[PDB]
Amino acid sequence: FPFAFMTLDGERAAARRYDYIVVGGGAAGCPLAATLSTRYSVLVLERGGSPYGNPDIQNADAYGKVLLETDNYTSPAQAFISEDGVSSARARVLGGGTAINAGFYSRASSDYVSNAGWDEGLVEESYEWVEKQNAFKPQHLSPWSSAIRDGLVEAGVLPYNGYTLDHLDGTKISASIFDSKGKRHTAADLLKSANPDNIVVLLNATVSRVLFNSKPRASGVEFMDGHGRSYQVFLNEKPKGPEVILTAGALGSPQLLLLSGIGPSKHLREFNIPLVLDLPLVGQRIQDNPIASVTCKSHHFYYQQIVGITQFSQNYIEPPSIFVNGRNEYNISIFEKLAFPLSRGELRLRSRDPRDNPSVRYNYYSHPLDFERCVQGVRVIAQLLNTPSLRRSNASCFHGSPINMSDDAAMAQICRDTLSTVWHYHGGCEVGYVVNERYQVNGVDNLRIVDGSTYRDSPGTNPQATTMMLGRYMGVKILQEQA
Ligand SMILES: Cc1cc2nc3c(=O)[nH]c(=O)nc-3n(C[C@H](O)[C@H](O)[C@H](O)COP(=O)(O)OP(=O)(O)OC[C@H]3O[C@@H](n4cnc5c(N)ncnc54)[C@H](O)[C@@H]3O)c2cc1C
Ligand SMILES: *[C@@H]1O[C@H](CO)[C@@H](O)[C@H](O)[C@H]1NC(C)=O
Ligand SMILES: *[C@@H]1O[C@H](CO)[C@@H](O)[C@H](O)[C@H]1NC(C)=O
Ligand SMILES: *[C@@H]1O[C@H](CO)[C@@H](O)[C@H](O)[C@H]1NC(C)=O
Ligand SMILES: *[C@@H]1O[C@H](CO)[C@@H](O)[C@H](O)[C@H]1NC(C)=O
Ligand code: NA
Ligand code: NA
Ligand code: NA
Repeated sequence: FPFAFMTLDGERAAARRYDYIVVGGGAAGCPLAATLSTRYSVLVLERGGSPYGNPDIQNADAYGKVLLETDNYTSPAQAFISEDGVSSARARVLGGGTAINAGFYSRASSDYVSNAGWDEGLVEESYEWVEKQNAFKPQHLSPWSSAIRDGLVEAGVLPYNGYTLDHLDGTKISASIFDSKGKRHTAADLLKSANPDNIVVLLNATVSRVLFNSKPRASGVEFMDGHGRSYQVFLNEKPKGPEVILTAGALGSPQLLLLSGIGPSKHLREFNIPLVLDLPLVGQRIQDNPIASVTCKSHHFYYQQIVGITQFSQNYIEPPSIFVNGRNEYNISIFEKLAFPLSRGELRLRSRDPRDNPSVRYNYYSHPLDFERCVQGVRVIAQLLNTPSLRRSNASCFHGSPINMSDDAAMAQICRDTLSTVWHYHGGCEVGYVVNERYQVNGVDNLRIVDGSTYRDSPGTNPQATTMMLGRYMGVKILQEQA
């Protein structure tokens, strides 16, 4: 453990009270807790272990290995499958998704920031604060990246924007949380500027419910340690005073609300959970962004550098590598991601065990506009593969496999046959539905939710930049509302 305030001692952690209890030490949770700790006492409860000293996390070229080695309760990735049949995974380790993701770093658009109603200046400062710790501008493009960039330009995904963090229509190079030595910088590194006298980071602590005082007012949380012991830990008894803040992710935060008795009464009744607040929209309107792709096998890992943002920001073209087998075997893909799907579904409990997955149903391509936009995206992949740049590329493994540029039926077939997540699932505690613009749960005091469960739309081409940013931003806003 590189930070002295990281601990496994749940008894000792729960014997103290805290100004803030942050549930989930992930992409939003780490910078949030670090920021709060500069002035106030903070406990972070993280269900998983430490990312440090784990080669499968530190090494960029191990990206995807963890996804093949999941277990029920302990592994740093936890597999799940949506009710639609689409396999996926979520992090279970300090650092959250940043410990297991493809590392790609790209900011939300100015339109997104405007729609979210965030303060522009603070958003910019908050991104900068994360970037100076965890974001890296590539020194050199791989041969694969060079070909994809050249090809996207030749395919008319314009303008060419060079390297930029910003979300602009056209083709660009962007940053990564992988450094020039191929080492991953997870959100847990954002704990570096925490005040070590004020923060406690308890690992292997699965939070099972928010507790309320005898509007309901949150008073603390209960968590289960790895040894089957559950402990309660409490808040330190127009500024709001102490608060519980959920940063347990798109799946974790709605699940925890439900387990806490905050949700649709009928569903809570089914699981014999005492009602605290009937909040029907908890776990509603959730969404995942589907990809369609072509894939080939390679012995080379090329980390993500390039993204094509198609006209109207409608589809995102990216060319990932992922570990498939132990030089190692990798799958290289070109995907199109549907940027702004209409299709939505719902999250529900499957059990009262706080370690289990909730059920999630995404209704992929239930709205036909989404399926047509998939075909629109695949049309671009087909043009990309036809470019002189892709055809000449010695790095590409696609020389075998053409897509007929003028056969929409065949592209619709690719949409169906390759339907997958790219792990951008979000919603379930949505701003304007479950929380307000200050991330406060509607109808409850001293309870906030600041993570991907709050998003209507996935920010940027890939969301981790905005999620880390938001944790830092809300940290600052909370500090600020104290004068
Ligand atoms: C395989 C994969 C690849 C990805 N690739 C990229 C990419 O290249 N670029 C990009 O921008 N985004 C990428 N993402 C997405 C990005 O990583 C996530 O959207 C982001 O991490 C979400 O942040 P969060 O804080 O909402 O949740 P998380 O980062 O998942 O953090 C939630 C944390 O809460 C913990 N937790 C959950 N429930 C509880 C509980 N009850 N008690 C205690 N702790 C709990 C979890 O263990 C976790 O650490 C990827 C995701 C995955 C899974
Ligand atoms: C995980 O689930 C499987 C079947 O559901 C079972 O074999 C296994 O013992 C479970 N528990 C643990 C702690 O691994
Ligand atoms: C949590 O602790 C239990 C008991 O020590 C252990 O078996 C388990 O692997 C731990 N889980 C994590 C995430 O480290
Ligand atoms: C790798 O790609 C092949 C071909 O599409 C696919 O069948 C396989 O599931 C992929 N493997 C992994 C682990 O992603
Ligand atoms: C995959 O696994 C082993 C090591 O785990 C690797 O050495 C070998 O190339 C692979 N075997 C096949 C053909 O799947
Ligand atoms: Na354009
Ligand atoms: Na759409
Ligand atoms: Na955006």
